[PDB]
Amino acid sequence: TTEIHPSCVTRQKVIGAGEFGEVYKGMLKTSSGKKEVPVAIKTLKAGYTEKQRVDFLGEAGIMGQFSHHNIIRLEGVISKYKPMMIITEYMENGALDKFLREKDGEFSVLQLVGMLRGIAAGMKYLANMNYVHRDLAARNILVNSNLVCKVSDFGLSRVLKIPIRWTAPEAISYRKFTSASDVWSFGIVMWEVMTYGERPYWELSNHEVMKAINDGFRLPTPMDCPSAIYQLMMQCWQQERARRPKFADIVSILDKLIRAPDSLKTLADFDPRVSIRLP
Ligand SMILES: Nc1ncnc2c1ncn2[C@@H]1O[C@H](COP(=O)(O)OP(=O)(O)OP(O)(O)=S)[C@@H](O)[C@H]1O
Repeated sequence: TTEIHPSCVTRQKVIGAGEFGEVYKGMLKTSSGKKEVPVAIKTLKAGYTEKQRVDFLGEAGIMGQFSHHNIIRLEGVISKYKPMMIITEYMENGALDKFLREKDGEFSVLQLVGMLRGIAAGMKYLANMNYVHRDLAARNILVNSNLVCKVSDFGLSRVLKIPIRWTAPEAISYRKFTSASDVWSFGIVMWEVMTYGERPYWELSNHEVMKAINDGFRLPTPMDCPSAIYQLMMQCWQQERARRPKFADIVSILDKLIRAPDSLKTLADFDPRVSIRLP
């Protein structure tokens, strides 16, 4: 990571809150003053514990190892001065789940699939770098003004509480977190994207979600969802982890679909939950 001097960072506005309250949008002066880039700034408030510092700076240490279009860029950190700060590229549309919920129905199928391809490319890179994310969910994807989606929030990532309904069965039960359990999570992210940010499994409790999954039941198809896309998410949810696609398979399949876009016009049947009978 690069150590940034506080004189090079301005905080302009509050853009969201998180674990280490809070997150600002600001500007970062770079290249000895010739360049100026918009940034997000996460701060660690005074009184933090040793664990909190290890987790806070560890996230930046992980992010700083990566250089990929679909992974949030770390500009640098302020650790020599307080409060400590992690400074990342600014993503104008924030978290993907909240963004889609505010854009319900407004994107095309091709656009949604392109977002998933970007996420998959970032995850393929991450897994190939020998990391497991463990917390892959649309809330942890960020979106810029150009609709590019980037993996973020590496607080739980590791080199080789987590929300149950994004987590593969073997990671829930045995704490066996691998790229294959991340593939399960990616399948849930596919469902989140295609539904414009619906809550996986709706009103089911965590125990009810585990009951359904272990009985072989899976999330139903989203409305207006290409058959190939639903088939792919179903494969990500294979009980046996060795049967799930690898991230390289996911990227390749999504690429083939995007480049032959009539392939996305064959839709999976949306199951009529509600019978409305008219003439
Ligand atoms: N680079 C960014 N660009 C724009 N907004 C960001 C950026 N980073 C974080 N945020 C905002 O800050 C929110 C908090 O997410 P993060 O701080 O990345 O995760 P976190 O610190 O683990 O907090 P939680 O508890 O997961 S929301 C994000 O959901 C966005 O609302």
